[PDB]
Amino acid sequence: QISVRGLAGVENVTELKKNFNRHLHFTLVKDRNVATPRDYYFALAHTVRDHLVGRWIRTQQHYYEKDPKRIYYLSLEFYMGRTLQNTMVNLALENACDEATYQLGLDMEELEEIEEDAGLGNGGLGRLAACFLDSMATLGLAAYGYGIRYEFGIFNQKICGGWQMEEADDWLRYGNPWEKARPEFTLPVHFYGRVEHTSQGAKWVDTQVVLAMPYDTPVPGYRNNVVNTMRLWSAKAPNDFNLGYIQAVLDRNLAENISRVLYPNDNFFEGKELRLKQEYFVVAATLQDIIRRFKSSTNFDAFPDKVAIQLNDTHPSLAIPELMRVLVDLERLDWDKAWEVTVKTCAYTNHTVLPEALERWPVHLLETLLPRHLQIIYEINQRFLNRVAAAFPGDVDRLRRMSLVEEGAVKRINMAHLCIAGSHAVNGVARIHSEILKKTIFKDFYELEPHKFQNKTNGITPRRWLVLCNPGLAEIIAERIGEEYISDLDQLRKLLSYVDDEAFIRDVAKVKQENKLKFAAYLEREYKVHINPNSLFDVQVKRIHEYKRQLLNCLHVITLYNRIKKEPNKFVVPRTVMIGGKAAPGYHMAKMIIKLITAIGDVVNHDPVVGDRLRVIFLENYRVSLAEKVIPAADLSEQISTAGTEASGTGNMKFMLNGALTIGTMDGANVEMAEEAGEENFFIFGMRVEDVDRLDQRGYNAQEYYDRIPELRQIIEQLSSGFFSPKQPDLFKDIVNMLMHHDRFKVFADYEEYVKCQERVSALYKNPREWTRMVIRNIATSGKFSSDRTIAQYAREIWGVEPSRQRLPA
Amino acid sequence: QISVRGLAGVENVTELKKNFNRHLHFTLVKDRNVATPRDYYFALAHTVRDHLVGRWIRTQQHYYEKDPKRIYYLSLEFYMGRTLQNTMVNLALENACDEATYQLGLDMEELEEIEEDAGLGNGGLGRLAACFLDSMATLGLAAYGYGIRYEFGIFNQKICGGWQMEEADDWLRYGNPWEKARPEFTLPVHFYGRVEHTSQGAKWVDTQVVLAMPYDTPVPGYRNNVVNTMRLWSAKAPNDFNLGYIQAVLDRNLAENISRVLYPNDNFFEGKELRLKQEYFVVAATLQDIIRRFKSSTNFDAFPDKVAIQLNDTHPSLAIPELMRVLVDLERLDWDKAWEVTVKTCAYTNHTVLPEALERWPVHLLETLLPRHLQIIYEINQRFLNRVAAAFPGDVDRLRRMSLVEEGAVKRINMAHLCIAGSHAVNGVARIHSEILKKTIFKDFYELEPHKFQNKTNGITPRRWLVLCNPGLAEIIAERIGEEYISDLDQLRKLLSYVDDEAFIRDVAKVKQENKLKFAAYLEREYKVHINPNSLFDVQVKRIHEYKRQLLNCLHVITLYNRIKKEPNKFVVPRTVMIGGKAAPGYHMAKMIIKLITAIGDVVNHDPVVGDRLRVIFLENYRVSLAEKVIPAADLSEQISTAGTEASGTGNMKFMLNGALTIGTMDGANVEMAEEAGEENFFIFGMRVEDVDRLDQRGYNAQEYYDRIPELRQIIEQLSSGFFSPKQPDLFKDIVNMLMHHDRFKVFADYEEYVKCQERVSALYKNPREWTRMVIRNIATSGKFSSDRTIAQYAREIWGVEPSRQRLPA
Ligand SMILES: O=C(N[C@@H]1O[C@H](CO)[C@@H](O)[C@H](O)[C@H]1O)c1cccc(-c2ccc(F)cc2)c1
Ligand SMILES: O=C(N[C@@H]1O[C@H](CO)[C@@H](O)[C@H](O)[C@H]1O)c1cccc(-c2ccc(F)cc2)c1
Ligand SMILES: *Cc1c(COP(=O)(O)O)cnc(C)c1O
Ligand SMILES: *Cc1c(COP(=O)(O)O)cnc(C)c1O
Repeated sequence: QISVRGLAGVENVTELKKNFNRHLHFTLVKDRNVATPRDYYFALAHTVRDHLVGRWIRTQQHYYEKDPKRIYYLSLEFYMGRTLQNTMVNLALENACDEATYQLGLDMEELEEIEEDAGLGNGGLGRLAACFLDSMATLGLAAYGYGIRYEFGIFNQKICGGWQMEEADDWLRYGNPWEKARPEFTLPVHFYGRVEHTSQGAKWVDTQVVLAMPYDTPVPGYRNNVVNTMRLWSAKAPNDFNLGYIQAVLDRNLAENISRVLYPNDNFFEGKELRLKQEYFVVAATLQDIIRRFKSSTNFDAFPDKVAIQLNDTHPSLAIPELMRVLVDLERLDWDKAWEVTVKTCAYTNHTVLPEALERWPVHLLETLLPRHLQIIYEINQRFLNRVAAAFPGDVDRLRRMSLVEEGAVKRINMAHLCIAGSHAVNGVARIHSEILKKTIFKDFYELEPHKFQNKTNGITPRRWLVLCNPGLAEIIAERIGEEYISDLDQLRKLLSYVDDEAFIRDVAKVKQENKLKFAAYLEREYKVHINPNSLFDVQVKRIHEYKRQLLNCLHVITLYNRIKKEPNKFVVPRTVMIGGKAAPGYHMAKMIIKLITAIGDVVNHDPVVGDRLRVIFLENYRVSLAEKVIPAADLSEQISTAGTEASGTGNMKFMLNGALTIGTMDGANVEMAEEAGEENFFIFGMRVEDVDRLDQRGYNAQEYYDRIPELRQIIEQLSSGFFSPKQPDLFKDIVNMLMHHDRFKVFADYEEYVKCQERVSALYKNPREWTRMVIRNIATSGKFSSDRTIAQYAREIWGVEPSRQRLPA
Repeated sequence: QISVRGLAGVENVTELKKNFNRHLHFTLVKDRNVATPRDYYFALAHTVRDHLVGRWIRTQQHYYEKDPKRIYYLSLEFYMGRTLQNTMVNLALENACDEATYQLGLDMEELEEIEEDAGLGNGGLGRLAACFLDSMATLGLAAYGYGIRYEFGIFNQKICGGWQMEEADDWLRYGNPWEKARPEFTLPVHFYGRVEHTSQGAKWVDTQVVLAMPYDTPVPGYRNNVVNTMRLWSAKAPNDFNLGYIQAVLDRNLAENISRVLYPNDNFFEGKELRLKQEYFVVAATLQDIIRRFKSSTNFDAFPDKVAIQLNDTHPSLAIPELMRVLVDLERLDWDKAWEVTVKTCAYTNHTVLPEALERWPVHLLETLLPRHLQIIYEINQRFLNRVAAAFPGDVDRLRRMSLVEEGAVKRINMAHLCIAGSHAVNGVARIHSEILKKTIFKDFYELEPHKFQNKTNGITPRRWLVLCNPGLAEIIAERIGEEYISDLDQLRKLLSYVDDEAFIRDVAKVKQENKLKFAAYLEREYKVHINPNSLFDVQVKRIHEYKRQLLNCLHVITLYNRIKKEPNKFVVPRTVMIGGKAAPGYHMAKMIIKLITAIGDVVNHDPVVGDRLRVIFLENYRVSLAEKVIPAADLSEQISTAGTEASGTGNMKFMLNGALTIGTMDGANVEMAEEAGEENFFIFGMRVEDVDRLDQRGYNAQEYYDRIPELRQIIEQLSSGFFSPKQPDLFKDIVNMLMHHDRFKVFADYEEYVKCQERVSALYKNPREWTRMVIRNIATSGKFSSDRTIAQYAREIWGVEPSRQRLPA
């Protein structure tokens, strides 16, 4: 059909059809009379998987023969979404598979929709791992993603009476055709026991064994025939586990609970034993697997020339004391040589500055569960504080602040401090975030070892986030500047010479209108609700947090509503406000915000005076595959975090790539995005970081804004009096009370400038041609935000490996 | 190589090799450099499975079009063992697959040995289900086996210090290539709740839902292209199950524990809630599946013309009140019409008379878990006792004895009484067993409805139990009388005209010597122990029970030992005594017997005066695939149950088919076997049933035998004094004390006649030619004990369907 989706050769289409029927018969054991669309999806999935395996075996073989340095990306999260369409894109099979299914009388797009998301993540951090894996395969790096195969990923969100309900994401019920169990590479992981000191050093004994069984999933590179491996561990009891008889067999569940469920508490820390078990489990199994590969090439001096270990936040920080444990206790290296090897191998990526996200594990927990790692941690702390004392003699305060061990009622280990100590490189995820790390929470560590601290501004894969989710945009761009940009996104800059081309302006605007018609239709079919596709699509999709200020969006929405009701016969630019995202199940305030959003919808969407001029939709079950649909259909991207709180953001980048303009604060990658597009092509508003600090020093009094802004007083009176909750008049008193007395994130401080900036958005939207020219200037400067740029920078400045764009042979 | 293993055509061998390499590459994602024997087994298993699926789809389609009456075999047990070699036999692929693997440089026999047993059974009852499934496919019946897919089957037995240790049978760790998950045929099962009475009758409400997900396994018929289905249910929680958040997801295990583990308590009843949940789960899911198939042909008058339900003991007795519940509560039939349908549909097979095996469920359990079935059971009891009262007016004792409800501290439901009431046919499993049912435990039920009670003497499939486990014997028989006997075992009678043929006598004896060399070698390789293959192979393999009298065997062994030590320089026929079987984990006495057997071994096997003249081996982990090895290698089959205790036996039949002679009591099928061979070709000894009753009436005083048999006094003094346990001198006082004071099974009563009969066995073994002629007379009369004869009798006399031997088209 369209050029970027590849050739549909007579021979390819004939083979895909033949192999589809072979899998339907042999693999699914069905004939065409009894087959459901689900059987058809599986037959296609097995057919496309067969094109991966030759390249998978060949790539793994090539790494064995060239023996290149290997990158291990350790994360508790891989937010992969669906695999079928991504696999077709990167193998150039999309047009052939579409033709082949068409000739068998099936619609491929209906089959793609049957695949469950691999929801093995919460949000930004897990999705960055997924984009990175795609980018690492596309740039020919010998990279392994290592995680946990959770039986249940992020919960499915249902709204019930406007309230979030959680149900279990049973993504494996029907099977995962993409994974290959490797029960033969099963490894023991130890917990509890105690430490004996011998003549022969320390020995970890009387431990509980849990088995780690790996599952390999292919990670195809973009059209280069490279297929890397994501290896996810699953917990299995040993066969003598407990071994009256019945209860012993049933009690095997206890050990396998380790790989059972993803913790859904995004950007918040709970010190539960089960989470620490998940952290040690992925680290123990992964490091044995790494060390076994390294020995199949005595001497660990070359370990760091052969191994890079990247730590996705502190979640796998135990990699540091575990590498020390293996190298000292099992391999009998002296401490200093083992430490040299550990530091040169490990690198740490920080993903937040919110203090309630930092991992501080109680000592009593580590003492019970990992008694030897607690010993190794104390030893690291002691030698580290001897370096600080020597660097800054007499500074006893710096010693206390920099300690890996915090004093208090409960002593805790600061896992961030452990990572900085044990890593040759610490990076933030946007330039402003990396600067704050050096100015504030890691100032003391920066002053000791300035050489460690780097920036690696985040990115997104233009494979999933443009070719896959927005083919119409990919094609009109490819008509003008070719296909090379898909693996070299800087080439999009060539589109600036088309900013005054009436044909390109028309095509950009037509793709956007098509994506909006298609998404408007998807809201009717699957969720029975009617939206004007001529309206401006105002979308805020991300996890529900106070720092992301969905409430500031709510305040603007109630303002537009109040202005219409005051002057009903005045023209306004019609809008559909879409807000979506999951709340952490115990995060009460996040749950109230979801309920406020649906409550605003119930008032606004059924006011006849309002008409089709304003709609508020809460988008249910926001996940990767819903992002692929709503982001191509957006006109306005809402990136309105309090300055200094969004480490980077990545949704922001997705929307810039897909032809939305951005209303946002000078926070995270928003700064670099405005810098790349020019500030005149960006709806910047509100406090800068420096303004937030000025407010903190004198004190944030929200009552001042209530007193001075009559429009804002009215909204708080509506919330209080039960305008939006007539049955429970006091349903939102927690929100009012938080906004007036306990707002960490200064929603009122940014209200005036936000509403003013939102007026300028509506103004530009009235002039379609200038709106589309501003969009062209955004798409055309979004090149820097490709995860290929990001990974090439990890590769060169942290890992010491040279990316490659060379095809492997087929 | 040998004729019965089929053709190895140039084309077949070429295709098997090509498809083996396709599965190794595409399915297992390995190349020949990294493949383990386990990968090679899986590639072969997938290659053979591909030959099944055409026939599976075709057979299922044929049943849809012909719409024949359907047989549902309901069992909690299917002791299937390995599938690979059985599949090759019934598809005639064994020689081709052996050639195809040979040409790829692999030994098929080493690959067969990597397959785990499907150990979804304890013993005789579960194995009879497996033989039946093979026989039902071979005789062209439209039959479905329905059970539970247990995650852990019968425990793996390890001996440790001569004691049984149990470990978990994790048979699924590496995957099951034979099964096809059918998540789309998932069905709800209800538990707990309570009963509302409306105008519209009774309603079962506020129930807990557990999902039943079916797994289909093919059951190939012998060379007829018929492939029937064994459907096993697995328990899954619903996705709103429990739905703080984490514990709710972890608490899903509670619901899935239903399909987690096989109860290993053979021939003993424990009234645990979890067992009753397993019983209701298989019945609820199975009956919805049956009723859905029946409606895809309003009127339930034709239900019994379309459905037969066979109950493998009382384990699925709830099928009766469940069919009533569906037909009355959901389909709104009146009670009497629903009961007519239920009785005409259901048939009950009794498998024991030991009172401690009968299921008597406490009423408080059924009241909590299945409140509506308890109501339906009371209603059945009331109407049933009105028939008894009318038949036998005034007989108030008969009313009490025949009640489905037993009085006591705990009221109980007698599930046997429920089955007789609710079934048109009740059968025993051997002629003497069926007679005892009518004379004793069901005398009252026989007198009310004599028409219900039948016999169906048990059988074994000559596919697994001769062609598969003993190819050399199958071939020499086929040289003389052709291949037709494999699906018509009565034809073995033609071998009587070869009883005086020097060539056939030599061939029978040579196969036996070959099987003994091969088995003797298997004891060295896998369990490091040395046995004389010229010795008589005396084997007793079956679950360890007191009624099976392994202790009587022990007493003979200690006697042979004591005779050698008294006259060391006297000739004796050398023997290897092999005893094997599992003890139920809580059955203390069974565990002590295993320990006594190993204790006898430690004394006897290391006495230098004894030499290679006597060996006692305990065969570890007795299971189906070990039976396939040891039964072909046996000379003497030990079937020495107290008369009236072994309902039938089936090991007895296996050994008769494979060229062992039988030392046994007049118990179970032993009677029919001696009747078929002639008593002169059988080592019959001990009390008949009538003798046991004479002893019971006057009282069994074991002290009398101790007083009168000096040889027996000596053994009891050796046991007591610690001759066999020098470290713990009183280790066996429980066994001595049971034998002297509490022996339900009269081990001493049969001792004299057993030792005398064992002398006649040794005498005949000294004359090889006459031993082999007696063996020929056994093999040649073992035809009746084919499960094809058994199933043809269920088919004609219970199910009302005509067996067929016609090929389906390929
Ligand atoms: O998700 C995170 N942080 C986010 O990381 C992305 C990617 O760099 C940034 O774009 C974005 O600005 C930033 O908010 C993030 C950071 C620390 C911890 C956790 C976390 C904690 C407990 C859990 F159970 C699960 C997850 C998540
Ligand atoms: O196995 C049985 N009975 C045996 O059945 C076979 C087949 O008909 C006969 O040959 C043999 O003589 C007879 O002993 C049998 C009979 C009742 C209940 C159970 C049982 C109970 C609880 C469990 F948890 C598991 C199983 C097993
Ligand atoms: C990209 C993405 C995110 C991260 O979005 P932010 O706006 O950076 O928080 C979260 N969830 C999903 C499903 C995503 O695709
Ligand atoms: C046949 C068989 C049995 C039944 O043997 P009995 O001697 O009738 O108790 C038990 N276990 C296995 C493994 C069998 O093959």
